[PDB]
Amino acid sequence: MLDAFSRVVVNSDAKAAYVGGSDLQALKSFIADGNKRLDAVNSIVSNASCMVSDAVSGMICENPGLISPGGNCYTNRRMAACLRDGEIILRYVSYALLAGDASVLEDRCLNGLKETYIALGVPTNSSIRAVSIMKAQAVAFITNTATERKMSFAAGDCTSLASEVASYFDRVGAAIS
Amino acid sequence: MLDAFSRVVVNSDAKAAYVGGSDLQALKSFIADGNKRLDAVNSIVSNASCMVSDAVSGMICENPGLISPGGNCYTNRRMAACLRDGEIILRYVSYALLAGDASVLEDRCLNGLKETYIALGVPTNSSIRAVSIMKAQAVAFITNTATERKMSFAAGDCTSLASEVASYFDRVGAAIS
Amino acid sequence: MLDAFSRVVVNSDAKAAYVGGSDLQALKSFIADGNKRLDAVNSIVSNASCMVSDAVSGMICENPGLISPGGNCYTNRRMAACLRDGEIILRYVSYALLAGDASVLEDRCLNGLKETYIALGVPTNSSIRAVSIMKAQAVAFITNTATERKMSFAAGDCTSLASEVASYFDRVGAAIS
Amino acid sequence: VVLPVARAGLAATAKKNQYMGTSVAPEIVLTDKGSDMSRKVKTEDKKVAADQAAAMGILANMSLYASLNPVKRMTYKAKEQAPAYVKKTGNPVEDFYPSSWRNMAPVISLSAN
Amino acid sequence: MLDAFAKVVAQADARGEFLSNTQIDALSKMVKEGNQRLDIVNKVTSNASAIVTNSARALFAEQPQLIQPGGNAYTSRRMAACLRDMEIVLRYVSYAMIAGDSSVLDDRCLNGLRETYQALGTPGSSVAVAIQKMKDASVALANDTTGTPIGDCSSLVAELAGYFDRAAVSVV
Amino acid sequence: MKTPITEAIATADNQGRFLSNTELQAVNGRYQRATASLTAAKALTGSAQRLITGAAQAVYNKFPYTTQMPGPAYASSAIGKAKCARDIGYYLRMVTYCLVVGGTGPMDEYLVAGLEEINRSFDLSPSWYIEALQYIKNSHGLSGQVANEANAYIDYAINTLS
Amino acid sequence: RRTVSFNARVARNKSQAKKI
Amino acid sequence: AFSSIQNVLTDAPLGTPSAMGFLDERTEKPLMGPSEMDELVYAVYKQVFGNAHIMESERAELRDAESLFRYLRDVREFVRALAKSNAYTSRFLQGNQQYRFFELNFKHLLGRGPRSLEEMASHSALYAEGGFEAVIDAILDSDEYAQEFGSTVVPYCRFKGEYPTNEEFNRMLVLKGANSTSDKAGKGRSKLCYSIAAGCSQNWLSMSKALPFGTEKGTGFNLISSSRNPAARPRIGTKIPGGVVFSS
Amino acid sequence: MKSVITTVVSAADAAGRFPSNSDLESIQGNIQRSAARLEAAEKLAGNHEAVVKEAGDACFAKYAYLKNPGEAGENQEKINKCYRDVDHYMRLVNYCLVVGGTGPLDEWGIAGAREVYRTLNLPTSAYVASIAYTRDRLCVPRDMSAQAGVEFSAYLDYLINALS
Ligand SMILES: C=CC1=C(C)[C@@H](Cc2[nH]c(/C=C3N=C(/C=C4\NC(=O)[C@H](C)[C@H]4CC)C(C)=C\3CCC(=O)O)c(CCC(=O)O)c2C)NC1=O
Ligand SMILES: C=CC1=C(C)[C@@H](Cc2[nH]c(/C=C3N=C(/C=C4\NC(=O)[C@H](C)[C@H]4CC)C(C)=C\3CCC(=O)O)c(CCC(=O)O)c2C)NC1=O
Ligand SMILES: C=CC1=C(C)[C@@H](Cc2[nH]c(/C=C3N=C(/C=C4\NC(=O)[C@H](C)[C@H]4CC)C(C)=C\3CCC(=O)O)c(CCC(=O)O)c2C)NC1=O
Ligand SMILES: C=CC1=C(C)[C@@H](Cc2[nH]c(/C=C3N=C(/C=C4\NC(=O)[C@H](C)[C@H]4CC)C(C)=C\3CCC(=O)O)c(CCC(=O)O)c2C)NC1=O
Ligand SMILES: C=CC1=C(C)[C@@H](Cc2[nH]c(/C=C3N=C(/C=C4\NC(=O)[C@H](C)[C@H]4CC)C(C)=C\3CCC(=O)O)c(CCC(=O)O)c2C)NC1=O
Ligand SMILES: C=CC1=C(C)[C@@H](Cc2[nH]c(/C=C3N=C(/C=C4\NC(=O)[C@H](C)[C@H]4CC)C(C)=C\3CCC(=O)O)c(CCC(=O)O)c2C)NC1=O
Ligand SMILES: C=CC1=C(C)[C@@H](Cc2[nH]c(/C=C3N=C(/C=C4\NC(=O)[C@H](C)[C@H]4CC)C(C)=C\3CCC(=O)O)c(CCC(=O)O)c2C)NC1=O
Ligand SMILES: C=CC1=C(C)[C@@H](Cc2[nH]c(/C=C3N=C(/C=C4\NC(=O)[C@H](C)[C@H]4CC)C(C)=C\3CCC(=O)O)c(CCC(=O)O)c2C)NC1=O
Ligand SMILES: C=CC1=C(C)[C@@H](Cc2[nH]c(/C=C3N=C(/C=C4\NC(=O)[C@H](C)[C@H]4CC)C(C)=C\3CCC(=O)O)c(CCC(=O)O)c2C)NC1=O
Ligand SMILES: C=CC1=C(C)[C@@H](Cc2[nH]c(/C=C3N=C(/C=C4\NC(=O)[C@H](C)[C@H]4CC)C(C)=C\3CCC(=O)O)c(CCC(=O)O)c2C)NC1=O
Ligand SMILES: C=CC1=C(C)[C@@H](Cc2[nH]c(/C=C3N=C(/C=C4\NC(=O)[C@H](C)[C@H]4CC)C(C)=C\3CCC(=O)O)c(CCC(=O)O)c2C)NC1=O
Ligand SMILES: C=CC1=C(C)[C@@H](Cc2[nH]c(/C=C3N=C(/C=C4\NC(=O)[C@H](C)[C@H]4CC)C(C)=C\3CCC(=O)O)c(CCC(=O)O)c2C)NC1=O
Ligand SMILES: C=CC1=C(C)[C@@H](Cc2[nH]c(/C=C3N=C(/C=C4\NC(=O)[C@H](C)[C@H]4CC)C(C)=C\3CCC(=O)O)c(CCC(=O)O)c2C)NC1=O
Ligand SMILES: CCC1=C(C)/C(=C/C2=NC(=C\c3[nH]c(/C=C4\NC(=O)[C@H](C)[C@H]4CC)c(C)c3CCC(=O)O)/C(CCC(=O)O)=C2C)NC1=O
Repeated sequence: MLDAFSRVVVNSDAKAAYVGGSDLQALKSFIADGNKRLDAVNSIVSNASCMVSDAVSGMICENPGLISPGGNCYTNRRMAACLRDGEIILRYVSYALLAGDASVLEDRCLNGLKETYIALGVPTNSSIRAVSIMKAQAVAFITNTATERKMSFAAGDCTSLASEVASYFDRVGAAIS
Repeated sequence: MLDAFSRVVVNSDAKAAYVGGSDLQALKSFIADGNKRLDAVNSIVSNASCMVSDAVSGMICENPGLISPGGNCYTNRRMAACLRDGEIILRYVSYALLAGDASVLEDRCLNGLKETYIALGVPTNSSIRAVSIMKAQAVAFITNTATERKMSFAAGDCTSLASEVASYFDRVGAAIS
Repeated sequence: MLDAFSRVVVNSDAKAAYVGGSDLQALKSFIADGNKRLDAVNSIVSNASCMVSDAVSGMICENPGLISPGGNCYTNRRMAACLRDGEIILRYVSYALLAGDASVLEDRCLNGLKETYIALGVPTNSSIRAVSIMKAQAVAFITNTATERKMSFAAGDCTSLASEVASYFDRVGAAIS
Repeated sequence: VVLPVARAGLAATAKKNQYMGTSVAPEIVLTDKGSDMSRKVKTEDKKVAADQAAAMGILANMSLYASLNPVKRMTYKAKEQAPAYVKKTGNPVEDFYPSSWRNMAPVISLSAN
Repeated sequence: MLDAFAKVVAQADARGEFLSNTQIDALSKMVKEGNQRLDIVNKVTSNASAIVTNSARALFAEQPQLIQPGGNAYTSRRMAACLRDMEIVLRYVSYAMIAGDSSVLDDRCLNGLRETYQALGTPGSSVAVAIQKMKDASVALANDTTGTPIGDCSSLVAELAGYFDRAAVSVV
Repeated sequence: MKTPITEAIATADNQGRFLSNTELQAVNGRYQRATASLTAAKALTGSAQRLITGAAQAVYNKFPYTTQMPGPAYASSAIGKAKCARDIGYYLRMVTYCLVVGGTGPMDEYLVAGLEEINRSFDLSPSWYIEALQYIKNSHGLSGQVANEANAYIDYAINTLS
Repeated sequence: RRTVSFNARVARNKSQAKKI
Repeated sequence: AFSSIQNVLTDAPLGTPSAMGFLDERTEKPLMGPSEMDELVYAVYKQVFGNAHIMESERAELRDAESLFRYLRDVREFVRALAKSNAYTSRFLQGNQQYRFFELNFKHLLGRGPRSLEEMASHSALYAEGGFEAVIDAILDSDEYAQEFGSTVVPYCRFKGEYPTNEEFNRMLVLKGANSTSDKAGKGRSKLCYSIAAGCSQNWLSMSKALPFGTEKGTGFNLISSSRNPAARPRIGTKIPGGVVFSS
Repeated sequence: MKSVITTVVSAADAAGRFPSNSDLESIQGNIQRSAARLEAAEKLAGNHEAVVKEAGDACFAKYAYLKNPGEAGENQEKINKCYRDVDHYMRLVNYCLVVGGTGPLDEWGIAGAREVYRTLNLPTSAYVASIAYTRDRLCVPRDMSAQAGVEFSAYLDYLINALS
């Protein structure tokens, strides 16, 4: 598990160089934005239970065959596991937003999720369709354009943290494809 | 409040600019298609009493628990207040279509509407459904594709007025959600 | 050669360039009234060590909270860093007076200046007060209305250059505002 | 999938100019001896330096300009500065009157202006 | 294979939606840039041999164990395969630049390049050093004019460097 | 997906080469044509409800047996009248996708691949859909090259049915 | 309960203007 | 203008018998008499003062304004005489902020809340040109006071149904409270001051305390946030036969 | 602001009424009169440097007492803040010709203006000397058309009567 600081040391260890100079000036501007990243992880963890129950319900309203007899989200034992399967994905994305590096997402959650879901009979078309709803919710909460709740932040721009959290959620959908 | 000409001069006041011939070609086509804007708003206010009662009773049709004991359109006291409210919403979006800017709908009608409804107990998912019926009633009178009531127009497209008024009806759902 | 006078600034190192006696004689007939403008920039830079010595001390003369314990022109070194940046502003204004435009000033001296002072906690409400003392010295030295020192000039009027060198000092004040 | 330190270090390098903190400035020198072939202007570039010693001719003189203001010691009141990390020994002739402030006193020497 | 225009059409068809007026306007901003995207790609492919060869020569001077006898790029078979692997990654980045979307990049270059090199024994740490050398050789080549109308292209050269960053974290 | 952008990339990938000026000129022709294509897509989207319900009536007036004859294949019931207008809206939606993308790639993938086997199975006649597509070609009201762009995908759908 | 044809302080005025 | 709460769930507004008694030439009014009189004076004292609970040695300084009220039967002149009193400025002007004094004049003399910052700043434009008596007589001699109350009835909080802004109903519900609620409980500190100058709205539990009995006081609150996000751009799509159209 | 459209929809809002036929008869007159006042708007937009140059020195020719010391036009920065405050007013006349109402004048340029010029000792007679100079400098078939001059001058002397 690497964070954003461990990545620039592994890259410098391959050539056996001391960290200094231009990549020390790229690191001082990563911490200048370090409060925006801390402001924005909090704006997702605070809304984490409504983000999941809206994404699972919105996957169901598009495909109501999942709640038919014989559907994958049919019984109460299987409905409670999709609500659990879908908030572990959101939990591991919030680790990657706090760390600033998608290493912990890629190996503790995504490595082998596709082979697991097509061994339990889980439709990977619908799992992509719930992950893409959680992507639209996380970009709305970070840019503070939710229609259901407006948070309080200092004034400024956080469109690079929205580009980063969309790349993590696109990678979840591409992995379980 | 503002209209479509006042919206341009408050954009230029942030730059202390002059409204010159680059900016004026949007306003020279607002007056060029200005006959069709008037031709579209008496297509709506000529049918406004039929539009409200169909949208409110069409919301009762898809949700019959609104008129059972414990619904919030139950008695004559509550049903006349729901019929009054859908006439107020249709009045303010006819002001906004006439001006060409959704300022007067957003500060007088929609500002603070979400807090009235969660204090009076008004269901907001079915209230969005009554607005979304009369959005579809409004785009059918403008493009003259209603099943009864063919009005007498002149020939051409009013397809940018029908989607301008569909965005004014979408702001009502975004403000009470 | 005026295009080569921007070459010595753009290299981010030291290069010296000059014009000859015959080259400046072509320059003062090319540009308008250039004998006044070389008299304008000589009147500033002959007194440039007194101008930043009076303005930074004039900033403390009405705001002695900067040298208060807890202020920003306290502990021995911040006063020396403030006197360096007062002299940085004076050489870019006097080069903008010499070149005739502010095109070397707003991109190479004021671009990024507002975000640097709020990162360091520099009080930007007092640095505009230190610029306006240097503006008040500059229009005295152009128009020879300086009370404690009178230079020797050829007769005529220089109020176009004094309005020009006042307007460059507002551009420093507009960027840090 | 993204590198946060690489694509924000590149975004901060093209927006921010390379020339701010280097403290260089065009120093103009005019030479004039009255004649026509004596009138060069030299707009060369120098890194200006923070002159440490002449700030004490400004920082101290303004610290005694504001010491003697009766109506700028009120409406401009200074904060409550703590003393240093000196330890109390027990004898008052070292605690209250230490060796750095032993026998020090201000002498005022007025003259013309 | 989706470009940037087809990325939003495919996402609309999964819900059965017409494209809205705020999505057509975001797509016409890509047509508006247009000529400046085509000069990012033209500058990269017209210096493609110098970008790869100068980044390989600098890679072996830093990790000389790769061309030692017994190394992973000893024996011309393995040396020539190392050079076309660098030109493969530079080819698909220039594909993903002209499309505006990284779909052709991580579907048919990067999808399974971490576990391709892992099965071969190729050090994927050293491959990522080679992507980073071709990265800044290309962004130093993108933001110079040299017979080009001067403007601001910094939002496009931040997109090109993000494709190189996407390939770098994917192989290790 | 067959776009002008992804036909250029697929041409260079089948040859194993970088994007030369043969492929940069093909992309540039899409950008020169995308002005008229993206205003045609806006004008057909805003006229959607007018063009769909008007072109369903053009089929019921030319083939009036399609409202009388019983059976699941005809627009004689509530569900057949609803499925006829749903199919005009599928054809109008794919034309707007083709105008945005710039080629006959969305409706090759989503609409025409397997359409002959569906019409023969469910007994739908392809002369019904040609008549509704001739109404949309004669009622969008576009002019100039904006009409030339919209018409070129409407009679691409006609040549696959006829 | 306001009964629109009504005033409040011109009612004060005209009882001390018809006497004048 | 139907208003399902007003004469249904509340009471009827109090006041004098009629306004035709002024045109009667042998009287001034239907003469109420001192049991029908003082129970109307109990409703002016409970409305101009809040529930201030004025004592016997504070009502003795208001002896002169009632003695004129039981001869000249105008209700508007009684309200004007009670707002220039010492007992109105020692409760609502003396230890309060300026927009706290202004927001209680809208409660005590109009039964509504202020609708704007532009309407609120014009009341401080009248403070500069005549003090607090210029604010009070301009409310009383307004057109809005004439076509709702007049000389006949007490100025009561009226549920109208057809408010000119929806936010005007919200600030009326924050200003009046329950019947066990006076208006000295904040230490100065105008309640509506942040929402007037910014343009936001009120809190749903503070409004639903002041609603009547029988009007769903509080339900409808989802357990997520209570206000709207102005920066959010949602996708709201309509089903047509073919697909889904996002007319945005 | 105040214009032809905001007049009729706030007259309709206070009555609780829909847009009637008299309200749509008004905005037909906004369509018919627009080609006049959008020609005077875009003529003043591309010529605003030379019409505030001539309006600025006609102020100081009539009132040369302002360049006495201690007065309003004392030094060159106070001359420069006089040419700026008449370029602000010709911006608002361009805003009023575009809107088609007196809205941008009386709440960006006239509201509060008597209070700030009384405190800061600026005379209003110098402000109306500049604006009345441009009203006579207009001539009928050269600088605009004959109907653009009636729109342009009517917004000029609405500003004059507000400062008088
Ligand atoms: C590290 C990350 C991580 C995960 C993602 C989950 C992955 C995961 N999910 C399930 C198990 C499941 N996961 C789902 C989820 C879904 N089915 C659907 O139809 C929806 C599309 C989707 C919800 C969004 C369901 C319904 C089951 C139950 C299957 C069963 O009961 O047999 C199981 C089986 C073992 C068990 O259930 O205990 C595992 C390992 N666990 C993890 O540790
Ligand atoms: C058929 C059933 C059905 C649903 C359940 C919803 C599901 C749903 N929610 C959102 C969209 C969203 N969902 C949320 C989440 C929340 N918003 C809040 O106010 C809360 C704090 C929180 C959980 C209650 C947010 C913040 C957005 C985007 C912006 C916004 O709505 O303000 C989107 C839009 C995705 C996109 O933009 O493409 C969809 C499809 N829609 C449906 O059609
Ligand atoms: C341990 C708990 C903990 C936190 C929760 C954060 C809280 C936090 N966020 C910011 C500070 C900030 N936060 C934002 C973020 C945003 N502003 C927006 O307009 C967007 C909607 C949103 C996401 C982009 C911005 C723009 C700043 C200003 C400072 C900066 O640019 O870094 C600051 C510094 C400014 C201040 O002191 O007020 C702090 C402490 N930090 C912490 O230590
Ligand atoms: C439960 C009971 C029940 C109803 C009351 C109706 C309610 C209703 N009406 C319309 C839809 C409509 N309603 C009208 C209104 C009118 N048409 C006229 O010619 C009159 C002038 C005017 C008053 C009757 C119009 C013009 C449309 C859309 C055009 C159309 O019907 O094709 C729609 C479609 C809106 C949508 O698609 O979302 C619905 C659901 N339907 C129901 O299921
Ligand atoms: C200018 C902006 C403006 C508005 C938007 C309305 C908003 C509004 N609606 C109601 C009041 C109400 N509104 C409704 C309406 C509804 N309940 C439902 O179930 C339906 C979904 C919906 C009808 C479409 C009902 C039922 C009440 C009465 C509640 C009750 O009796 O307790 C009230 C309370 C005032 C009163 O009635 O006395 C207000 C301010 N009025 C305005 O002045
Ligand atoms: C005072 C009240 C008042 C009105 C009610 C309107 C009335 C009106 N509408 C149009 C004129 C028109 N109206 C339409 C509109 C349509 N044709 C269609 O096929 C569509 C269904 C419909 C779209 C909404 C078109 C296309 C024109 C001609 C284009 C134009 O001249 O603007 C005209 C100009 C042509 C003429 O003079 O005959 C007038 C006067 N104007 C007014 O001043
Ligand atoms: C050519 C580019 C260039 C400039 C434009 C100036 C601007 C400038 N000033 C300082 C740095 C500083 N600037 C000040 C200045 C002041 N504090 C005050 O109270 C006064 C208002 C004001 C002086 C009059 C001080 C005190 C510091 C030092 C801050 C510190 O050391 O904590 C820095 C340091 C930031 C860093 O090194 O990372 C920079 C770039 N200097 C340059 O090199
Ligand atoms: C770099 C070297 C260099 C210079 C310093 C200037 C020096 C300079 N300026 C002027 C000449 C002049 N200098 C001024 C300037 C002024 N007069 C005033 O009243 C103001 C105080 C001041 C404006 C700042 C004027 C007005 C003239 C005469 C007009 C002209 O020749 O431009 C003259 C000719 C005087 C004479 O005939 O003896 C010279 C040598 N030129 C150069 O080549
Ligand atoms: C630079 C150093 C410096 C000084 C040493 C003092 C010296 C000094 N004192 C006064 C001036 C004065 N000095 C005194 C003081 C006194 N007279 C008495 O009768 C008392 C015995 C004694 C009190 C201690 C008085 C009363 C005046 C006149 C009032 C005044 O000018 O303020 C003056 C002004 C005289 C003039 O205008 O010509 C000067 C220069 N001031 C300075 O600026
Ligand atoms: C077939 C191959 C092919 C190309 C290479 C381009 C070539 C090209 N680029 C531009 C036009 C341009 N090219 C650039 C690009 C840049 N400016 C810079 O300073 C940066 C170095 C670089 C950023 C990437 C800019 C900025 C313009 C527009 C000029 C401007 O508006 O500033 C134009 C003129 C377009 C016009 O203005 O009408 C042409 C033909 N087009 C093609 O069809
Ligand atoms: C500020 C000016 C001001 C005044 C000067 C006094 C004057 C005054 N007194 C009364 C009113 C009265 N005044 C009296 C007083 C008397 N009757 C007698 O027989 C005794 C001789 C005498 C006591 C000394 C009585 C008994 C009434 C009430 C009459 C009634 O019951 O209707 C009224 C009528 C108001 C009312 O109906 O009560 C007025 C204006 N009050 C004022 O507000
Ligand atoms: C935006 C509004 C606007 C205006 C009002 C005019 C104002 C104006 N007029 C003139 C300039 C002029 N204007 C005129 C015209 C006339 N002089 C007379 O004596 C006759 C009465 C009248 C004929 C109609 C003449 C003859 C000149 C040149 C002489 C002069 O400076 O006045 C100039 C100088 C630049 C130029 O020549 O164009 C300007 C700015 N221009 C504008 O752009
Ligand atoms: C959008 C509308 C708009 C305006 C019109 C201006 C109005 C305006 N002008 C000035 C400010 C000033 N205005 C003048 C103006 C003049 N001196 C004269 O001799 C004549 C009376 C007049 C030139 C014709 C002067 C000299 C000052 C400086 C006064 C001062 O320093 O106090 C100020 C004071 C603050 C400042 O310095 O900026 C303001 C608010 N601002 C606006 O936002
Ligand atoms: C997105 C690409 C796409 C296309 C093109 C498409 C066509 C399509 N149209 C169908 C049916 C239909 N289509 C019609 C339409 C008509 N019949 C008439 O009488 C009218 C003249 C005409 C309308 C203009 C009817 C009535 C059916 C139902 C036939 C049946 O159920 O047997 C069916 C059978 C599915 C069903 O039973 O509903 C398909 C697959 N489906 C697709 O997914």
